[PDB]
Amino acid sequence: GVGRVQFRVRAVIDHLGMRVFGVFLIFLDIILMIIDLSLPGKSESSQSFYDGMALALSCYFMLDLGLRIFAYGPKNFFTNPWEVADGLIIVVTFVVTIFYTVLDEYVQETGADGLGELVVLARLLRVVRLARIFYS
Amino acid sequence: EVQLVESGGGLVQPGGSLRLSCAASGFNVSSSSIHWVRQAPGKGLEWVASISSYYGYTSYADSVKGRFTISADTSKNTAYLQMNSLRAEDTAVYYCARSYSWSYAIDYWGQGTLVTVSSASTKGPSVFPLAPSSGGTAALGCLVKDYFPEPVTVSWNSGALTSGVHTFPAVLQSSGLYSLSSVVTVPSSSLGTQTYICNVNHKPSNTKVDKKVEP
Amino acid sequence: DIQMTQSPSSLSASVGDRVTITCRASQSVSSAVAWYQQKPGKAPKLLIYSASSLYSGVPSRFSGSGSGTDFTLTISSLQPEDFATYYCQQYFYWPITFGQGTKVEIKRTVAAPSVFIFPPSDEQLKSGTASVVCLLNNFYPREAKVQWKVDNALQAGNSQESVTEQDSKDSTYSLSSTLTLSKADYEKHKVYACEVTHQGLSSPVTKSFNR
Ligand SMILES: CCCCCCCCCCCC[N+](C)(C)[O-]
Ligand SMILES: CCCCCCCCCCCC[N+](C)(C)[O-]
Ligand SMILES: CCCCCCCCCCCC[N+](C)(C)[O-]
Ligand SMILES: [Cl-]
Repeated sequence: GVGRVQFRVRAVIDHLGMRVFGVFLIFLDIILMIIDLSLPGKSESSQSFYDGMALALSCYFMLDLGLRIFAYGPKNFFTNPWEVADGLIIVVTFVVTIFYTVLDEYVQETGADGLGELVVLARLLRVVRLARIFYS
Repeated sequence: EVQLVESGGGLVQPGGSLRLSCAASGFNVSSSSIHWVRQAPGKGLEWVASISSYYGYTSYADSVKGRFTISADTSKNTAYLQMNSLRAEDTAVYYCARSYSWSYAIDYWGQGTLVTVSSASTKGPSVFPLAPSSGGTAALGCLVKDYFPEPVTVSWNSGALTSGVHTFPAVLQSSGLYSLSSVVTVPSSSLGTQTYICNVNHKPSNTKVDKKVEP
Repeated sequence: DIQMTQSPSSLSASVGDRVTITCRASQSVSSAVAWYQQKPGKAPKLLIYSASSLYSGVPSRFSGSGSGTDFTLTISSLQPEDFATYYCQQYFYWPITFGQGTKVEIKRTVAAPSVFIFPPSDEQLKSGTASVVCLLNNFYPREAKVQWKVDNALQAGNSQESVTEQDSKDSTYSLSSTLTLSKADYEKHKVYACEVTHQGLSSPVTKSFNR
């Protein structure tokens, strides 16, 4: 009753195949970003496509996170800094990406300033992600 | 306590050079963005340059690229605009301004410094009285005539008299020299009793004239 | 090279009126638009940042909104100190660009000018030139016509006008017209007059002097 499924999810989440394919998605996400930043004068149609692919990935990491929080339970997952870090990072990156790609008409209602720097911040956090993996 | 005090503007010949400076108080130039924005007389605003020292990041408008250079001395908390190969079209009020960083809105501007690019020579003004005619409200003033370049300041009674004062925008003329009037309305009963002096200051020519205006 | 197309280029409205200024960005800039108020001879001041956030200490009468690439500054209760030029600005792309500005004039009740004429001083006459000044003081609206006459001959081509900006308390203007003559032409004539036409004057007023 709960702790059971919370066990099957980990029996998948833990696995090397999903530990690695999630690592492969991180490289993919960065590669994407480089291409996106290197193509001169791409149309809005093309931009929507690269924005779509960044959001797709960002959403995946959001689910992965919502299970590693569900698979060890909130209380237990929260304690490890090397995990809360990674999760915070995932969220921040997702919020930036969601507004960039989907909710931009409504960005003024956040009252946020320094949009350009928040975007740059979010791109760097995707690289910082691997700087946690490197210790493992 | 935020302040931006700019200096270094003035008359310069086409091809010549000028260095403006912006003294910052109340925040660190080293971690903020500094901007220069210019305004040609009777025109809009044109961004000229930016430095965000924290990123080793400067940026320029194409209209000044190669000729202007922006920089900062973090120890003096001061920014600089080096301006070379100046042209007629570079004539403007140059404002220093700051934002929290490069992707943030500019939130404070200094009062700016006027840059005049011209081959014409500096010339001090002649000052002439506009004497009052013969309760009651009288008008009197002074006419500040034949000067270059802008701009002249006029005060009345060393600044003590401000109420009823209108100092008019300079007009150009055919000579290529400016001319203006400053007028004040006073109680006609004060004439003969109260002394009225216009204090004219034309910095470019180091001219300082005080004119007693009387019936 | 983002173009900010701002309209109207100028407007005139009464105290208490709702005023709207529109800016259209040539392409999307997210919410990186700021609005600035520049009063005459002063540096601009920030009113609104991020399209719709009010900058600290600015009166709430100023609000910003946007829809897509369309940006609106609204002054919802025009105050007489609101006479100024307003500029939108995008700061999302390099280079930062401004709209051409909107000149806001405060509409008040008609006030006729007080008219004063000043003969040239003797001091100036030693220089060989004679400036004759006509002063129109504290009137509204801004439109006014000054006509110089010298012994009833109507002068053309030898005068220059200058107008102050709108006062910030009483919202009026003042105007100065200078007639310029050689000393020789000045001393060939007796009657010097300026005739002022203005809405607040039921018929044109003349001030004159002799010599
Ligand atoms: C909580 C605020 C999150 C905002 C994150 C920054 C999003 C800025 C993206 C704007 C993109 C504008 N444009 C034209 C490229 O679509
Ligand atoms: C994302 C961090 C920035 C926080 C901005 C302030 C949050 C409150 C959002 C409501 C803002 C209201 N308004 C009218 C300025 O948009
Ligand atoms: C050189 C590293 C900077 C990467 C950008 C970090 C996100 C920008 C956050 C705003 C901070 C502005 N600053 C530098 C004045 O602190
Ligand atoms: Cl208010």
